[PDB]
Amino acid sequence: ALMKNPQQDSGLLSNSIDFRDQNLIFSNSGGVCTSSKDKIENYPAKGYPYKRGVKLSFGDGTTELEVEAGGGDDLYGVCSDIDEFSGMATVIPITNNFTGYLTLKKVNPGDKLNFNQHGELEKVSVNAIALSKAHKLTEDLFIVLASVFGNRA
Amino acid sequence: ANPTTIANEVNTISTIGFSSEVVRLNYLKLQYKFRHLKQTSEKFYTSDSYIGD
Repeated sequence: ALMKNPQQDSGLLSNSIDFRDQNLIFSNSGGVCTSSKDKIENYPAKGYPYKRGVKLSFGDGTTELEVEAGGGDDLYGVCSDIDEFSGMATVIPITNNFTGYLTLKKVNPGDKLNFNQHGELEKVSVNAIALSKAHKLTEDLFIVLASVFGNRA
Repeated sequence: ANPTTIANEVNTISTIGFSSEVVRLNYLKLQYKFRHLKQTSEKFYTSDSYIGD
C-alpha cells in the first residue's frame, strides 16, 4: 500500500528504451543530489516513516528511543530510506540539509513548506522550499522535490 | 551505547572508550651485620670435635 517496494508483482517486463521522467517513483530512495560528507543515522522505526519527517519518541524506559512520523517543534530529522527486515529507518538530522522527494499533504516552485503532525510537507517556521509542483503517485500519495535547510522563523 | 545495526547506509556508530589505572609499589633495602672468625685465624680454633670458639 505505502511500502517502498510494491508487494504486488508486475505482470509484464518494463520497456527500457526511454530515459526521461523515470525517477518520479516511490521506490526512489535517498536524494537527487548527495554529498560524501552527509551524516545519516539508523534508528528503530515506529510505524512507517519512510519519505516523511521524523520525531524522537521515548518509551517507558525498558526499550531504547525510536523515531515516528511527525513534525512541528518536535521535528528531529528526515527519513530518507528504510530497511523492512530490521525495521530500521535512515534519518538525516535537521542539522544537515537534504534535497529529494518527500511526501506532501494531499504548490509551486518557490513555496515555503513545513512539516505537519503526520510528517507531511504543507504550505506555510519554515522548513523547506518546494523545487517542483506536486506529483501524484496514488489517490492520496503526493510527492514533491524540496530543499530542507533546517529551522528558521 | 547500544550497538548499531548495519542496514542500508549509516555514518554514526556506537563508540568504545578506554581508561587507565596506575599503581605504585615501593621497595626497601635493609642490612644486617654479623661477626665471625678470620680465615687465617680459623686454623687456631679448628678443634677435633668442632671449629669455632
